[PDB]
Order: sequence, then C-alpha cells, then structure tokens
Amino acid sequence: SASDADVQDQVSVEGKAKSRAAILDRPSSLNALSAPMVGRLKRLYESWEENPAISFVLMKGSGKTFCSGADVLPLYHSINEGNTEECKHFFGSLYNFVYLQGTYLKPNIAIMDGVTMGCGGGISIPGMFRVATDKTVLAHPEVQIGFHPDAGASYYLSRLPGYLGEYLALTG
Amino acid sequence: LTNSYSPKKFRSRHKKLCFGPTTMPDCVVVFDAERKSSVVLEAAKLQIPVVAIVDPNVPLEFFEKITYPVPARDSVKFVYLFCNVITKCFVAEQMKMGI
Amino acid sequence: MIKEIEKDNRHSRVFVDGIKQKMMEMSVLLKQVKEPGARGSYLKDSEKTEMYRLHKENPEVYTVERLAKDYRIMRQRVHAILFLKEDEEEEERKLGRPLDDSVERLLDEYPEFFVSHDREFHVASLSYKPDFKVMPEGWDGTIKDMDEVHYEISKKEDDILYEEFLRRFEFNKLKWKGEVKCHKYSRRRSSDGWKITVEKLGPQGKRGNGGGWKFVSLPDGSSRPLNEVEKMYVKREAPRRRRKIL
Amino acid sequence: TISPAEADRVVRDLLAEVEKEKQREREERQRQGLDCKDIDDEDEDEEDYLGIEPFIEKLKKQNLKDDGELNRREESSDSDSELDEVDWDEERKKEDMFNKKFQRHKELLQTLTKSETLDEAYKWMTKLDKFEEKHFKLAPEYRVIGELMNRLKVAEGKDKFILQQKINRAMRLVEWKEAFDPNNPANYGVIERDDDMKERDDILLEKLNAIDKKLESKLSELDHTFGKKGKRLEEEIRDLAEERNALTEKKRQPLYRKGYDVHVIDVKKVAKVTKGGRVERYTALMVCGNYEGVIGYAKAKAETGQSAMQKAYEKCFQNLHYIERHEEHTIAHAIQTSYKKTKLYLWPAPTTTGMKAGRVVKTMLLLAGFKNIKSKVIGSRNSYNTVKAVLKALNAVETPKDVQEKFGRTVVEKYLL
Amino acid sequence: LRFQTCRLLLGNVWNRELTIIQRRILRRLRNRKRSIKKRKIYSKKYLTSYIQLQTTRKLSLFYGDLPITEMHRGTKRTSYIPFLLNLETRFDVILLRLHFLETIPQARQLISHRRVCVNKGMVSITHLKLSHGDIISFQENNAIIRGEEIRRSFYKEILVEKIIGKLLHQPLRMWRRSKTEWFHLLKTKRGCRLLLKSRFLQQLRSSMQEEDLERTKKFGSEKVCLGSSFAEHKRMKRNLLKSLFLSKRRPIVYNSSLSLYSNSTYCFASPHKLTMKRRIKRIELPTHYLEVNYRTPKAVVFYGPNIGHIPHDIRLKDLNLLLWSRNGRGQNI
Amino acid sequence: SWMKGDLLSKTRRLVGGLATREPVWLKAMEASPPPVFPRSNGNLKKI
Ligand SMILES: [Mg+2]
Repeated sequence: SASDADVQDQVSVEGKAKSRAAILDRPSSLNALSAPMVGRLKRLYESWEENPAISFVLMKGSGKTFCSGADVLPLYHSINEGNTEECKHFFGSLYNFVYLQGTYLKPNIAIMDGVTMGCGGGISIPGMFRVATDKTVLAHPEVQIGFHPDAGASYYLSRLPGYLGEYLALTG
Repeated sequence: LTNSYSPKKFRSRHKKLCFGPTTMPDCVVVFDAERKSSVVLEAAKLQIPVVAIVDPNVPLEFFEKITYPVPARDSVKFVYLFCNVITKCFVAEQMKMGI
Repeated sequence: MIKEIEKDNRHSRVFVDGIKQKMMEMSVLLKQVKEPGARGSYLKDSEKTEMYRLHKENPEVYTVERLAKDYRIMRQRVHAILFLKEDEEEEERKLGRPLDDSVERLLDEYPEFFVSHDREFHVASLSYKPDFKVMPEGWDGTIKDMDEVHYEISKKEDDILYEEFLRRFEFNKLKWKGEVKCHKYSRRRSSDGWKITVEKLGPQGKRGNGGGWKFVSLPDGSSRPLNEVEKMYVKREAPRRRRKIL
Repeated sequence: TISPAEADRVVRDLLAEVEKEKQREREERQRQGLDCKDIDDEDEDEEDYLGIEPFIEKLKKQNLKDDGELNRREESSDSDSELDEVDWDEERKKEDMFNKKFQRHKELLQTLTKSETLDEAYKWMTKLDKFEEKHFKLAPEYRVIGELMNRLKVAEGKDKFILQQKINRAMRLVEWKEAFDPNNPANYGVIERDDDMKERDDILLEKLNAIDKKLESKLSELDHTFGKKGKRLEEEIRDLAEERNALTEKKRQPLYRKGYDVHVIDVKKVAKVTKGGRVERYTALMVCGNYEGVIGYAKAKAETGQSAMQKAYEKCFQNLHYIERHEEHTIAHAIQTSYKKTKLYLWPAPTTTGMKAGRVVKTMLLLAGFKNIKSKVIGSRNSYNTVKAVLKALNAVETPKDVQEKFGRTVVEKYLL
Repeated sequence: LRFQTCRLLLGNVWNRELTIIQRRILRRLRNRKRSIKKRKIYSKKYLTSYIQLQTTRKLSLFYGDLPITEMHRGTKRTSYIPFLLNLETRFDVILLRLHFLETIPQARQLISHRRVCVNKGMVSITHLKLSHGDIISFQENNAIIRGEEIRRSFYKEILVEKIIGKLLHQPLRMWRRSKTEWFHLLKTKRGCRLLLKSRFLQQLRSSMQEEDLERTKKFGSEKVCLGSSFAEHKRMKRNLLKSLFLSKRRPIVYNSSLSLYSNSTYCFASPHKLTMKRRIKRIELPTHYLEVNYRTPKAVVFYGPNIGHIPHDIRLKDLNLLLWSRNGRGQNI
Repeated sequence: SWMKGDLLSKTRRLVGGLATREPVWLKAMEASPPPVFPRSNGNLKKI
C-alpha cells in the first residue's frame, strides 16, 4: 500500500542466494521495537519459514546499537490516556514472536554488533546461532525501571550455570 | 592421468619403470611452483579437485583450475606446517572409525 | 503371551490374504491419476437405467446435478442419457416388444474385454507460456498454488461449456420434436403475411452487452414481446466474448 | 493354455446344451398346453439372428479347396505389436538375480530362527538389516506418494483435483528417476563388444595389485644384481609387464546407456596429399540424447565410413550436458548467441505450436527434449559450428530459479498472480 | 491396390483377410522392418524424411485415403494437434468411432447416398463438423438392417479377433476348421445368451484381469502398495523380532511368521515379468465425448475429442514428430 | 564441457539431472566448501 512506507524503511530486508536477513533500522530510538515492527517481523519470519526456497534466516541491527529493548514511552502514554489494549496487544505480539523464534524450523542466525537490552536479547538468544562482536554488551536493567525480565528472559537466564542468572537479573 | 591405461615397455636402468594408478584419484595435492608438470591441466580436464599453494605470480589459466588455493610462499617451515596439519587431520579422522 | 502373539498372527494373515484387493483398488487409482478426471470405471447400462427411473420417480430432488454427483460423470452425459432413455421407452412403447439388448449386455458383463475412456470432471488445457515477474526485496506474502489456479480455470470453463451445451441441446430437442422448420419448403406464408423481428440498433437501443432490443410487430399491425422460442433465438445468436473452446 | 481337444469339447458341449435347453423348454411348454410353433421352425432353421449363413456357405466350401500341412504355424494376422522387440537376455537375467536375492533372504531368515545366543541373534539381525538395505530398500520418494494416495481415496471436490495433479507430477518424476538412474548397473550396455560387474572389476584390481607388488620386488633387486642373473630378471620383468599390459587393456570396456538415442549429423571425406597420391580418410560427427534434458556430441576420424561412426558412437557418451527446460516443452526466454560466424536465434512458443527448425538444430533440440521452439540460423551454416552454437545457446539461458538465486528476490509466474 | 501398401509401409495396414502367400510375404517384410530399425544409428535421413513420411502415409491410410499433408499445409500451423482435433469431429469419422459401421468409405457411402440423419435433418455433407448437442440417427426403413449389422459385427469381433488370441493360439488351418462350429453357435438368440453365460468366458475374463494386473507393475505399481502400507510391513518384522527375542530368552509361530513375511516380501518386491506372448489389441469405446444407445441405434455428442484417445496404431515416438505434444498431463496439449 | 559455473556448482547441476554418477569427493566438497573473500577494487596500498 501507500500507508506502510515508514515501516518498510524501519525494517529493511536483504536478500541473498538462499537466505533472507531482517535489518532493524530505527536510529532515533536506538532500534527499540514497536508493535508494527514486531508484527512485520512476525509476517516476514512466517513467510520465510513457509518458503522452501530459503535455507536460513538472519537478524542484524544497523549502527552502534543492535536493540535497546521495546518502546515503553508509548505504553506509558497509552496507559495515561486510559486504555490498556495497546499494551496488551504489544505484549502478546512480542511474546508470540519470541515463541516463533524458539520453535523456528530453519537455522536462524543473530548478529550482535552493539548493545542489547530487554527484549532485544529475547528475540535473538533462543536462536540456533548467536554471533557476538567485541562491541557487544548484554544487560538486563528491568528492575531499575520497575519491570520484570519478560520476553523469555526468565528462560536462558535461569538456565545459566550457578546462581549467575539471579545475579545478573537482580544487579543489572 | 588422461591416459593412465597406456602400455609401458621395459628398456634399461632408465629413470625406473612405473605404471599408472589402477584407481582414479579423488584429490590432487600439488607442490609445483615452477609449473614443471601438467598435473593441474590434466586434473581440470578430468574433473578432480586440486589443493595447491599459489604464488603471487600465478597465471590466470592455472589459477582458475585450482579448487583450493592456499596463498603463501612455500618455505620449508610452511610446507612442514601444511603437511603436519594434513597428516594430523587425516589420522584423527581415521581413528574415529576404529582404524 | 501366547494370546498376544496369536492375535498378531491373525493380524498379519488379514493383510497377507487381502493383499490383492488393495492392488485392484490401487490400479483403479493409478488409472484415475494418470489421466486426471477419468473415473477408471466404465459406467454401465444398468446404472443408466437406474438413473433414468430414479430421476423419473423423483424429479424435484433427484435432479441432474445430484445424479452427476452420485454417479461421478458429466451433467452433459446425464442429460444425454435421460433423453436417450425417454426415446428408448417411447420406441418400445411403439413396438410393443422390448428392444434387442445383445450388444448392451455384452458391453455390460465384460468391461475388461474393451477399452473405455469416460470422464468424471473437466480439466482445462493450459499453455505454459513463459512469463514472469520479480517481486520486491522487502516482500511478504504467500504465492498461490498452480493447482489452485488450474482448478479455478477448469471450473470457469466447465460452467461455460455446461451453459453452451444447454443452449444447443434444448434447441436440438425441440427441433427433434418438430417446432422448427429447418427446410426451405416448409417456411410458408400465413394468411395475413409474414411476421418480422424488429431490432432496435444503435447505442440507445441496446438491450445490453451483445445486441439490441427486439419486438415482433405481427402482420395485422399489432406488436408483442418475444415468446420463449424467440427468446432462445435471441440468446443463441448473440456474440460470445471468449476464444473458441473445443 | 487350452488344448485343441478342450476347445472342441467346449463348443460341442455348448451346442448340445442349447439343444437340450430347447428340448426341455419345449417339453415344459407342451406339458401346460402351449403349442410350440415358436420353438419349432423358429429356433432351429430360420432364425438367422446375425446374418452368418453366407459366411457359413463361403467357409464350408473354402475349407476343402486346397491341401498342405494342417499343423503348420503361420504368420499372425493382427500382428505388429512393434514394441515387443526387446533384448530378452536382460529379462531372463534379472529374474534369476531376484530369485537368488530372495533365496539369500530366506537363508538369512532360517539362520535367524536357528540361532541360540541373543548376542548372535543381534549379529544375525544386523546382517539381515544390512542385506535389506541393499537389496530390498524402498526409495524415499515412494512413501510421499504413499501418504498422498492415502489422502486421495478420501478427498473429494477441490481436494481430489489438487491431489490428482500432485500425484501425477510425482509419478512423472519417479518414473524418470527409475528409468535413468546412473548408479543402477542395469542401465548400461556392452556396445557390440567393440551385480557381477563390480566383482569382475574387483578381481582385475586384485590381480593388478599383485603384479605391482611382484614388479616392485624384482625392480628392487635389479640395481644390485649384475650379469646373467640380471638378464633373467630382465626377462621375467618383461613377461610381467606384458601380462600387466594385457590386464589393463581389459578394463577399457566402453559402455552405452539404455534409452538414449544417437543420430548422425555429418559424414565427410577429407583428403591429405602425399608424394604417392591422395590419402583419404573419413570424419563423422554424432549427437545423442535421452529426451529428458541430457545431450552430448562427439567427433571422430577413421579410414572407413563405418569405423568413423563406430568411434564417434563410442565417444558420444563422454561429454554430456544437462539442459533446463520450462515445463518440459520450451525454453525460459528468447536467446541469441553466435559461435564464430554462425549466429543462432531461439524463441519460445505456447504449448500447441510445434518446433520450427532446420535439420541440425531440430535434431539437437528433439534429442534434448524440447517441444515448442522457433529458431533461425543466420550467417554461415557449417554443421559443426551449428552444433557448438546450439550448445552455447542452450547453456546461456537464465532460468527463473537462476534469477532467484542471483538477485535474492522471488520470481513468480504471471498467471499465478 | 491396397495390399501393395503393406510392402510400402512394412506392416499390416490392410484390414482384410490374408492368404498364405500374403502371410509368407508379410514375414519377410517384418524381417526387413526389424533390420531397418537396427541400422538407425548409421542413417542421416532418418528423422527429417523417413519416419516423417512413414507417419504421414500411415495417417493418410488411417483416415481413409485423404491428402493429410495438403489439408495441413492449407492451414498455417506447424503442429498437427488442432488439425487432428478438428478432423475428429467430422461426420464420417464419428460414424466410425461409434462402431455403427466398419470403414470410413462405408460411412462416406451412407452419408453421400442420403441415408443418415442429424437431428432428423437428413444431411448429405460428408465433411460436416458436429459440435456438442448433435443427435445422430438413421432412417426407419434402414434401422433393422443397421441393427442386424451391428449385432453381427460385435459378435464376430468377439470371435474372429478375441477368442483366436486368448488361450487358443492354434494354427491357421485348425482354426479355420473349428471356426464353423464356433459360427453355428451364434445362429440363435439362445446360442448367443448361452455363449455369454459360460465358464469359458469367465476363465478368459479372469486371465485378462490378472494379465492387466501384471502389466501395471511396469509403472512401479507394487511399490505404491509398499508406500501405502509401510506401517504394517514394519510392524510384521517388529512382531517377528520381538517374538524372536522374548520367546528365545525364555517354533510353529516362528515358521508361520516366516511364511507370512516371505509371502509379503515376495508379493511386494517381485519385479515386472514380461512374456513373449503379446497383448491383444482390444476395441475401443469412445465414451469421453459420445453417448450411444445401441438398440435403435442412436448417438448424442456431448464433449470434444482428446488427442491421446484416437485409436491409431502408431508409436508415440514417431507421432511426436508431428504432434509435438507434452504428453503425460492428460490435457489436449 | 560447455556448462557454466565452478567445479562444485557444475558437478551439482550435472548430478541432479542424472547425467553422471555421483563422484566420491562431492560430499566432502559440500561439507567443506572453498573459501570466498570480498571484492577488492584491484588496489594495493603501500604500507
Ligand atoms: Mg554465406
């Protein structure tokens, strides 16, 4: 259509010989996901899984940031204007996307060339292959904001050796 | 290689008599930098993979038929290192089948 | 333990003895699938006569579409079967003795002695002309199935073929009855003269996409709308917006 | 089969049966009144239900006109099956190959029932499983069609249509793979002689290895041996070399492939001048193909017109290319290419057009497996350059899959849009 | 006239009865055809001239002596598919397909001599094209003769062609002796119905059923059964192995299960067997586009023809030099 | 021959269409493909 041109630029698609790579392109909010971004990524990954002509898929971020998390300021304004359905639809979409990534039928590869916070690790770290650079920083500052490590962060943090998951989640 | 079934004849002390291989090889590892032999051309003619170490002054015609180029200067240490990696990898694979 | 391994011997026997009937039904499926829509079965005359009496005793429910769905043949074939059965029973009514069925019983009892190629449903013939279009890079969406598109094309062509067959066959049936002249020496003047079929040509006299409106204007000076015979003539002389199929 | 006496018995019994049925029905009607003028003189003499009496009078007189051998086999009237011209040796070989494999399976079963240790039973069942993986293995393509045929018998409406089309495509692909598998040795020939193949090669391999070891042992001692002992070692080495040459010549058995068609494009008479006259030789150019996308060509030179064709026939199967077709009848797009001065144009066509080409191009495309193509040759019409230009054009065509891989996008047929 | 064309085409293109001299000549001609089919590897003029001309001559003799090449070059299309589909809707072609007569010249005789009706319109156009909806019938003064002819023709194609090849491969002179006794049965309506109600023809029905079962295995038929019933064929060996472990750690059942396994793996993996005895050319019923009531007789057209259901005796490899058809899909392409 | 592509792609295209039997080295080449490096503009910078 003619109405989607912002989201097409926000989530760019790169094509290769037998692979497709989704590139996050939000420099203003440092690649913070929105409900349109999560819905578009869900449609893209569902179609790439459905296609037999694609062998594996990839996720990259553009700039100095991979993903700083999700958009909480829009949820804050939506709560302040009274309704909760936007927040509910955002959370169900994000958790459905994480579940699809965790039960994805093809190889998925996540490149991490920068900072990663919140659900930015939850969309990638259940993946089949995770590549980390020297500039990669992974942290969980949800307790300072008053939220919990959602989007499957209670899975891979809990399955760390020792009590390291408790340490990292509590101390950020 | 392209004619590995041609007859041979005994003559004298010569440079000693040797027949061809009974079995067609699956890979050819070359240590020819002066290009004295036609082994790359024959392997390209007969569709056989070639592992060889390439000089900076290799011709394009010889280069395009090399499947696995290793860009280096073939000093004695690097030739030893190359052959050592090859031998250790092959014997480690051989041990996995109990042999 | 011995009962558990006895039941397994019975369960292996019930496959080993019935291995051949599976090959019979699978041979029928292979004949159905090598030429799609072929039914592999050779519908018989006893089934035709059951179809005729079954349609005659209950026309309003056991209609032609129901008969075609039950007996897995074409609706054109069902119409031809019913018309020929009515002709047959009128022939036997005129004769007073039943007709000779020696050929028909020969084709009936021994279907493996001949070759038959009857068809269940219509499958369209496509031209596989190479013509493509490259999608954008950031595209999401499921492309259609070629079998689905072939199904849509075949359904559309079957509808067109069915209505064309009806328009030809009803006209031929009442020509068989005898309401249509079809001779130079049987079109004679009435006592008052000839009737005419006046057509309103031009873009303002258009009855729709295909032609112009029509009326009669009888020889006495009066005019009337069309009858059903005239309406059939109007329908059968119109142009058609398609290439010639079959 | 049925004996002539049995065939006479049945027709005499059937005539006696119709007579006895007439007699019993006449008596049954006579016992209830019912005078039988419809049984007499209507069922015996003047029925004539077919019009067979002229044929009776003709054949009865014709059956005695001449004499000869009453038992002589004569040629069949409704003959010309025209496909039954099959080399029966492979047919009578595969039956006992299967019989031997089935007997071996039976002996493995009868050893497994007679074992006594469960470790030995594990060994025997492993042996049986390794046997059934090599001689009784069902290809994985068949279980897909098995599941689809399970859905087909219960699907109706649109679903029957979709399943019938998909199983038709699967049938075509499995039939093609079975008929042209290169791993199966039953798809090979002996070419006029200029699982037994594997062991026939293996015994030659073992003999060659033994001869190599003996030759190495004698060559090791020739350096230190001097004199008449050296001379007798030289003679023994020469005899071994003659034997090994004779063994390595035998491994050169050319093979053709079954189902392939081979045609002659060109036979020329070329001449060379010497001081004693003209030296004349022959060259032949031949093409081959399997109607399913594989095409090859060869050129050879001999002294006679038959031997040139024989040499090119031997070498025709060593340079084989695969060509991609669009829906098994035409090329993906129009293509123009030139080889030297021979410029060649090819254009695709809809499905009911036919092939419009000259002799060389038409033969090459027919053997490759194309069905609806128009073509034109512009410039020089040398046949050998025409063959080369056709192979250049057929390999320069970009398929939609190739565009898909090159650009990373989706390539969709326009009628599926 | 016509048998000289068998020398031209090296086959049995003459549909009349052969004498002994003609059979002996035909043996040599078939030997010559067998020798020609071997030497195709050394011939340059094979595809573009020889086979094309032989198939053109065969089509000309099949359609009753018509200029096929001239009527095709009149149109501008290369492939023969629309020309042949259009040719299959001619009047005298349809009269041959319904088996109301024997030959295309006989149908031309009846149509030209003003004796066949279409929708009760008596027509005399031999080249008349029939669409779907047309009704073919005869004249009431000729109906009894045509019905007699149809009955004789079918009950003699069950005899002079059908019983002669099936388990009765007798010499020609023995069969000419026994054919009179086989004729004399067919003189009566009772002798026909008794011939139909017999165990002779029931055995010949069953043998053809098994032969047609066996011919299906060329297309990998027996492996479709394995793909259908792959679960139970695994459970049979599963039961045998579980028994062979359980009842051996602690033999009539062993022999029964071995016999069952052997029977199943024999019937599922025997290859296709080919015999010297040829399959018999049956008579085809054109039920895809014509509907017949054989009593009167009457026919009604209800569909178009198919290119693959024309009853010709030409190989597909030779005919695809003219049709250029993508065979296998079941469509008219 | 007249096919296009390097050794692995040409051999894969040949063995897919049942033209040649499968060579032994095909599986090892598929498990360990040859290396690739990006485009370089033909310019060497003097260190
Ligand atoms: Mg010129």
